[PDB]
Amino acid sequence: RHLKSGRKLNRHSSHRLALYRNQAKSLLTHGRITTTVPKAKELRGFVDHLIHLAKRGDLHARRLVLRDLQDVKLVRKLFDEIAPRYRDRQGGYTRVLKLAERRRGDGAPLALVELVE
Amino acid sequence: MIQPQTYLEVADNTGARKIMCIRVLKGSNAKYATVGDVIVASVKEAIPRGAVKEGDVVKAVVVRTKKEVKRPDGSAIRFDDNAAVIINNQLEPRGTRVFGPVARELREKGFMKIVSLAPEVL
Amino acid sequence: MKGILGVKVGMTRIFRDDRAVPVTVILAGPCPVVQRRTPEKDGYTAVQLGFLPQNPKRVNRPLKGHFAKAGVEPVRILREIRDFNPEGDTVTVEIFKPGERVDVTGTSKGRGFAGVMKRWNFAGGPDSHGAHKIHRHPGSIGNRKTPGRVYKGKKMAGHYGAERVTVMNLEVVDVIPEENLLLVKGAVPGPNGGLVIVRETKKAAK
Amino acid sequence: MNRGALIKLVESRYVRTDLPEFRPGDTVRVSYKVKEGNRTRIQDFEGIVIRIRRNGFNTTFTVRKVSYGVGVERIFPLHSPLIQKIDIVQRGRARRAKLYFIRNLSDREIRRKLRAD
Amino acid sequence: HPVPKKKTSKARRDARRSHHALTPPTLVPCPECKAMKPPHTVCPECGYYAGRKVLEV
RNA sequence: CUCGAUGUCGGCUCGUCGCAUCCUGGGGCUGAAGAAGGUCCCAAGGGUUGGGCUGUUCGCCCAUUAAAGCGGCACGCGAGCUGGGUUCAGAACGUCGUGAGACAGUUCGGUCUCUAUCCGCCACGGGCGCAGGAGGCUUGAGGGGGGCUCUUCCUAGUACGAGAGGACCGGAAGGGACGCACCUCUGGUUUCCCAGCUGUCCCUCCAGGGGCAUAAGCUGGGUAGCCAUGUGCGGAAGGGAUAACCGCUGAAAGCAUCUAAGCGGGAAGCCCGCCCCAAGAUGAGGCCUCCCACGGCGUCAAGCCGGUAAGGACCCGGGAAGACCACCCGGUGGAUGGGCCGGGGGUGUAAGCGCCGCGAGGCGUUGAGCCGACCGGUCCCAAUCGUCCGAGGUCUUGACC
Ligand SMILES: Nc1nc2c(ncn2[C@@H]2O[C@H](COP(=O)(O)OP(=O)(O)CP(=O)(O)O)[C@@H](O)[C@H]2O)c(=O)[nH]1
Repeated sequence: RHLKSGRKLNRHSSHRLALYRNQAKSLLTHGRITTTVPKAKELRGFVDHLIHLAKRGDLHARRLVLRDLQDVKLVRKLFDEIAPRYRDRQGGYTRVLKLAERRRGDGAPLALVELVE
Repeated sequence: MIQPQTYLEVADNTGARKIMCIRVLKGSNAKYATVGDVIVASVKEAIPRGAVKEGDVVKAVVVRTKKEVKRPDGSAIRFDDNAAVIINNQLEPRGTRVFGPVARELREKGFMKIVSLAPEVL
Repeated sequence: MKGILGVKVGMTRIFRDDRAVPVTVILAGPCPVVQRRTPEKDGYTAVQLGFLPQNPKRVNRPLKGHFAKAGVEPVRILREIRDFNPEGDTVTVEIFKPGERVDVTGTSKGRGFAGVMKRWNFAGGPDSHGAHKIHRHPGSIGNRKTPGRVYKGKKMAGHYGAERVTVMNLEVVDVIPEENLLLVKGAVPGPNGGLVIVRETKKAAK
Repeated sequence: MNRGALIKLVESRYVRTDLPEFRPGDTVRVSYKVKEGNRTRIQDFEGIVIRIRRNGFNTTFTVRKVSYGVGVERIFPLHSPLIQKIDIVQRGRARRAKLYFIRNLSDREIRRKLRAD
Repeated sequence: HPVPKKKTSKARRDARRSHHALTPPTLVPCPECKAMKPPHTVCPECGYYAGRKVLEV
């Protein structure tokens, strides 16, 4: 049965996509954001592909990721605001990085991850 | 593909192109009225007249639906389940019957008659 | 009669007048990395390696163990007895002739930890007239004053994947002397794109 | 390298093109002759017509059950390269949507419906 | 339902609590300032390797 | 022993030993021609089917089968199920009772709990050690796994044979059951891969989308991984001791006898050969390479500190390996992940504008569009910086320098 496994995640696909997005969005907002270990890791993979279309740069692409984040402010905000800033590298526009501590009650190890300038 | 208890189809001198087999005639440990095999059964379905009756013969395996995988990587499946009824020796039951060609059968061989007999479309 | 290999992947092919399926064996060519002379290891034999994973990475020891009769710059190595080295370097570019029968083995893909369910046969218990365990669960384990307790060696739940093993006879099918590869129609014993070996024994009188 | 590589290779070796015949088309009932034979090497250019159903794709591939109303429903599935083949000529139309395994056919077909497509 | 029988002494209790045991926390010095830094991390001072982007306010 | 407590049936699931062995073979015997039976001694090796009805195991019956054994273990199994059962009250009658009530007559229902401590089994690790300190390859004493068998065909109807009837030698061929791996192929899955759809509140009306319509609303298909019903393979040879049973040479029984003497024949069984563990077999470690005999301390320095990156651990990052853990490859003098990209294989021609129809939508640019684990490119991003522990490697004897 289980072992050889790809795209590894938690909670529930709907919950997840939910987050991936919400977050992708908030980061887009702040360039850099704070959450937990893989929150970042995978969020990287994702907000990741998004910036990918951000770059894509075109009526269509736009149409798509918008499909996913829903809201102009950012829509354009990214697509033109920074999408250029990046359009030229080889992806990996994500910088996921391990902070100094762990949230309370538990010691959940966290970090900041952002668009890698 | 197979079955023990079975509502199978035929089309020889059938009472009805249908009988229920108990099991496989092979190596004492049935579990598969399989393609091109020979097994046991009684009638399930009716029979206008016909010397057939509501008895039980044994016979040979036609069609199946769940992989007719051949030696030459010849491949097929008919959305049909049926074989031909036998009289002792194997020697088939009826004068004719409604169905046709394809390796597996003849290949099992012992039944050439079935062989030339069910040829054309259907 | 032995080949050392990096097991590739399984795939289908054709032979005579019919298709059938094979597997991809690949082996650069191990070499006399170490010899047990008999007076050396009266369990006389040949140990070899067959590739090379980065040099900047390599313990001194390795470096000189090699030094020995000196050969190359790899890490894949192991041994087998009663097998002369009518060479001091081997490939299979002939080493292993096709239309021959072989025996072979390899690492065994790593399962999981499933009980009466996995591990052993018979899929668990039953399901319906009873569901305070729905479908399957652990068989029985001994008894009152028979041995007066719990048994000692019947199959058991869990870890049953991280191991190794082999397959008896199989066919040598075909030899590709260039890209040191061979198609053999095999039980892909253990993964693929990983490690395996072949040996040939069978005074089998049909 | 690896898999992709080497293997790609061996197969290319044996199958070569399955005999350049690249006429797939979704629909199209069509007809061919496989060597399929036995009894005194009666390898017969046997031709079956069949309404195109599905397929496997990579080295080993197969022009799937194309169902054929013989007088009962018989569906024919056949490996692609499979040297087994000689003639393979289309007749029917490569039409209809939803893609293959559209057994809709073999199943509730009904000649009429059939044509309905 | 299955409440043991007694307690093989503190003895046992230990046997266990014991193999248990509490190890210590990994650390070297700030690639930047000083103090303890666990492998990949920054902190309320140095906070970097290429852009503190952190500490002081 | 047990009434401060031992759950009784039937069945289930996992079974374990046993031989008066059922099928297996080895056999002497026949009223044994052949074939086939039947008559005992040897030998448990594997094997020792489905249903029917019956709460019944037994049983009788259907169909096969090589065959479809008897039984040991509280008639194994409730800390592992099941609970028709017989055995708490009901109510039923049939039956006794003057009736209260009753019948091991019966029939309808009838609240089976379980967070493992111990020794025990299944796994996986942390020690500390098999008197240098080390990286890696082995050999196994000894232990574990599997050893079946059909039917046909081969020599088959020359053995026997008046005739009716049937081959040891032996040789095939496939199959069933079953065990071990494994996806190419075959088919099964695929909670997001793609595609179609109603209802609905949202975006901004229009399309173009968006959450809810159960942890994916519906539907139709769908890799890769894992997985049968798909694929390879296996149960051998063959070597040596023998069971019953067959013989050689030979007396004591100055003729004879396999029989203490000495020799041979012989079983699918016993040791090996077959794979899988394995010196924590303190009775190994055997071999390879390599740092130095490491450096300071009260001689007995078998303690300290650096010693060696000799090496490895730590943290990081990756893994069909994986509960943790240990195993495994890697850390930028890299490709390790994710990213990106080329490509496979998926979906089934997008979004828009364009062309025919009042319209519904139809056709074009479109087999486009969009994509997760599959081959592999390229430091785009993140594997920075560091830290610590780790010889001067048991006792003993003999030998050389
Ligand atoms: N190899 C071989 N087999 C033979 C020969 N003649 C006969 N046979 C075999 O022996 C069997 C007897 O021969 P057949 O001639 O048939 O018997 P028949 O003589 O006709 C009958 P009956 O013996 O009663 O007179 C046959 O089945 C045949 O297969 C021969 O010359 N060579």
